[PDB]
Amino acid sequence: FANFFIRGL
Amino acid sequence: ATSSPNVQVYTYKLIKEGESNVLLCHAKDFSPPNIKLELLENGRIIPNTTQSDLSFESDWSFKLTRYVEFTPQSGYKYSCMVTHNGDSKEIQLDRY
Amino acid sequence: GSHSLRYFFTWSTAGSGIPEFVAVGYVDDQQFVQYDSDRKEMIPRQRWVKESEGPEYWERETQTLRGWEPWGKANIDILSKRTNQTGGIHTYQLMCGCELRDDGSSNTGFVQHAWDSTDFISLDKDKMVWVTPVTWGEITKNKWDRDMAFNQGTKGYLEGICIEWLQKYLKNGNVELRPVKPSVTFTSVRGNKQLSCVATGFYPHSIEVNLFRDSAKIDETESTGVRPNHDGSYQIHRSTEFDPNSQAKYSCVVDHDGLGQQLVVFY
Repeated sequence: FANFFIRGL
Repeated sequence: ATSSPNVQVYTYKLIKEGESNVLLCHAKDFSPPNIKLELLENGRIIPNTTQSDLSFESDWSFKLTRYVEFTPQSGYKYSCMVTHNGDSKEIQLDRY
Repeated sequence: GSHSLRYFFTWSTAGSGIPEFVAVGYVDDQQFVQYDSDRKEMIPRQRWVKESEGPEYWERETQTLRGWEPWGKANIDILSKRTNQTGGIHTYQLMCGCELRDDGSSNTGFVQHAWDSTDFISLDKDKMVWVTPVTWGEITKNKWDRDMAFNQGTKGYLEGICIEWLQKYLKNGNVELRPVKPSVTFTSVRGNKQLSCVATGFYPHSIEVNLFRDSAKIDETESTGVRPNHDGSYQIHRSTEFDPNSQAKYSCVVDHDGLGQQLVVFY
């Protein structure tokens, strides 16, 4: 189950 | 940062002439991942090869493997042509 | 036994040979999933996961990676501007995962980012703060330290979600994930010049292999190091200098957690 927490740099 | 590949070429099991083995070319400790691995039989590209999915170690350096199922014949010479960045080098199969 | 679930993301500049995005998933040392920017779908690299995960699993995993795909590409342009680089060949990398421990112990987790194969930013899970050894990460660190929902979410994944699914994978891939012992050979080679201990077909990769002369430990020994086979297993060659006529007895000793007892082999 891949990590899904994505935030822009 | 860029590092040139450490390349090994080897077989799965101990080579016996007329015994079906696997030919492998493994590249490690390299960056960037702009790299090509070409398995060669007498300087000619072996078709139908398989290459592992691009992965990397804790130090961010990359690792790749290309292999074929093959039969080593008595006379035949084997190698791997590796192109990283603009540099191309060929590594011969070291036999025992 | 310790167990892990880890993911490796690589974004490459539009260029030769390699897909612009490639991600791989591992349970312990075994790759089980793959995604790339050409096929744009998460696919099984193992049969056990193919059998045990229904449509919803693959649909969701594909969507997750579809979100990651543009992200990293955007990153390469962002960081080029930050480092005043203007072109050429560039990379972004992400490592995250968790480790489950029965011996002890406290569960661990990590998320690490890299720009051009150098440390960019990573999370201190205990302090719940992002760390960066470089100036071009500071502006991201300041944004990410503020972002509560991102931080707690990521922490929830590493400590909760990741561990939970790892436990499911260990059940569903049980037999497929078992250690397999090395088959070992110890023979004279290169025209009786050298004596070589070769272990092959073992999983996981971690291994101890040492050579002995008449009950004594041999230093000055040559080793290929562990290297992958074609089928998820690994191999290693350790060889030393030799005499065929000599009196001393030679042994090779192997430690692998697929053995469960130290394995010795004589010439």
